Amino acid sequence: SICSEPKKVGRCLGYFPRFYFDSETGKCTPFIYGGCGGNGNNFETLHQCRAICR
Amino acid sequence: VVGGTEAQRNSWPSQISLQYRSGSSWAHTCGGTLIRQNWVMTAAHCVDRELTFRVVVGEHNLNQNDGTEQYVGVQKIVVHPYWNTDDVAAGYDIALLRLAQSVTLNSYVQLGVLPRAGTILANNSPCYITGWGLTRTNGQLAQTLQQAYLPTVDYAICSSSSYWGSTVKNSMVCAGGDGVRSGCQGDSGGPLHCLVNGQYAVHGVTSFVSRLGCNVTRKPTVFTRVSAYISWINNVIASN
Repeated sequence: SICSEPKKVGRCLGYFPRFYFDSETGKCTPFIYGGCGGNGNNFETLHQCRAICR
Repeated sequence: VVGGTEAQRNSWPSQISLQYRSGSSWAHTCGGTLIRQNWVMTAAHCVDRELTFRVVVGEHNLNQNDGTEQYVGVQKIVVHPYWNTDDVAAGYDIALLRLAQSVTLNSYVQLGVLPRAGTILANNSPCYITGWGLTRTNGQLAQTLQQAYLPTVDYAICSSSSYWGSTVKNSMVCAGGDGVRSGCQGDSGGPLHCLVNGQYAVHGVTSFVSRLGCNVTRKPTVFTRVSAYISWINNVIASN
């Protein structure tokens, strides 16, 4: 799906706080997204992440 | 900015902080350059999204009001129509923001001087990057505006296989890549300031770095080349 996709920061230098589902750990987790080229495991809200894959 | 130092306050008076609405407050996400009393030049990837933005001019410390700041809403966002979010290396990473009210120009708030159309810098030209971006891997945004000396790497060197290869286009400026200093998350959209013919001109709009990391030897920070967009910039402002 998308929850199995890797965390991806991307090449851009924006500061966008987002959340991803962590594999080695098992929980939705904050990260800084750069603002371009994001993939599916990237949710604007923590509630999106949980509903989406949890 | 990684490997930099705190700028003298208000020493880069065209630098702006671009912030998105959060609750009833505001949070920094990108830099920008004031180019008219009511227009700001930034990166497309900063604003190609449905957020409510504001611009802060005269800023130095993000979490303390010192008295030089003016806080204005964003009225209109004009993303370059060729910008592609899935391909930053294709270029066109530029956007213009019209402000909901004009800022007042003073010693602290000044227009950024732009290069003449088509200007290409000689290799190793002296430039400075500024911003409130990260200063270390896994850090927070900087509290105070930072600067770093970031000399240019010309298209010929930057396009070589040990640098950026085909990723870089002629419509971009490469700077840095020494493994000590670079832009980092939060610096996007901001200026690369270059001293040319006796004034600091804004030759770059901070765009991207290698996915390897912000500060990586032979992976210079990459900027949109402002001089390639002068006619586009002037026409958008004249029309919008």
